[PDB]
Amino acid sequence: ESVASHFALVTAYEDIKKRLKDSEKENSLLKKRIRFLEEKLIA
Amino acid sequence: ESVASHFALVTAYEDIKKRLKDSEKENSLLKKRIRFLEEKLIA
Amino acid sequence: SNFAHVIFQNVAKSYLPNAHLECHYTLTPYIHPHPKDWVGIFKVGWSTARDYYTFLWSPMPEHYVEGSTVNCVLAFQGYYLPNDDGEFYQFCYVTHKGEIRGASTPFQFR
Amino acid sequence: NFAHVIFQNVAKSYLPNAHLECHYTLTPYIHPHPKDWVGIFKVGWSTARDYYTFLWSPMPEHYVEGSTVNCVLAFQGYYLPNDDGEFYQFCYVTHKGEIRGASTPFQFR
Repeated sequence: ESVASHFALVTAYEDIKKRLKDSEKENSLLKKRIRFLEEKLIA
Repeated sequence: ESVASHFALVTAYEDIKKRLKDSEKENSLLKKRIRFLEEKLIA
Repeated sequence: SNFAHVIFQNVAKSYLPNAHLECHYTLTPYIHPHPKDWVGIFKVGWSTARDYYTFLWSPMPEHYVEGSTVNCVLAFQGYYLPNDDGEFYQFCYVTHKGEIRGASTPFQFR
Repeated sequence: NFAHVIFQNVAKSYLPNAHLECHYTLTPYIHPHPKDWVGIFKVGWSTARDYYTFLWSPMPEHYVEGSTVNCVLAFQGYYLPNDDGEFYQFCYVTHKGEIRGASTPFQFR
């Protein structure tokens, strides 16, 4: 059971690691879209 | 040291958990800004 | 190995806090279910089968044939589910002998 | 039992195959040794043999029992992981094998 607990935690960690990478990539895109939209308003 | 390994993994998971929660939080706010900016610009 | 004889299907990344939740899962040919098997909703990082947030007994499949693949569904009620508490949870299938035989990807209630 | 060395200013990301400086602090709760080592470990490691690389944690000069001394180690990019998507952490492992420090995770990217 101690082994199952460690396995289940690695499995959860691996999924949250992937989701962090997806989140950070979206973060970069949304920030570029904002810079583009703010830049449109200054002209 | 199976419990040290579990401990180290728990704390590593908790850090990545917090990073994911913050990144998704910011992402939702970034989307609110994009709508707010676009409302000034297109339709 | 033994930890993946039950497969949780189409688990989402998050569920609405305190909303009714259907939990779908599959018994592979490697497990013979038992009426005292159960599915728990566990905070990620749990140490024992005792650390569950809520649970439901797993209904013994009717007309069960050994070595078959069987689909199962459990309706967790919102009033026994986490609120938006900042935590991540997962489903775990626990046999009547105490073994964890499947554990899902994690989800948050928000 | 596991927080007796603290890694300071440990970041989220270090450049791959690049010169890295590793800052950590010896707290008066455990005692340094010349053959104590700082290992870099993939998150999820099971035993101390799962290290990626390490370096000997040098002994500070005129070491006074029960002090607080900060240390710096310079791993070089030849020994460090690539941009592999994995999370690693710092682990202080002593000469008799116990780990008394596990940093927050970082990537190499």
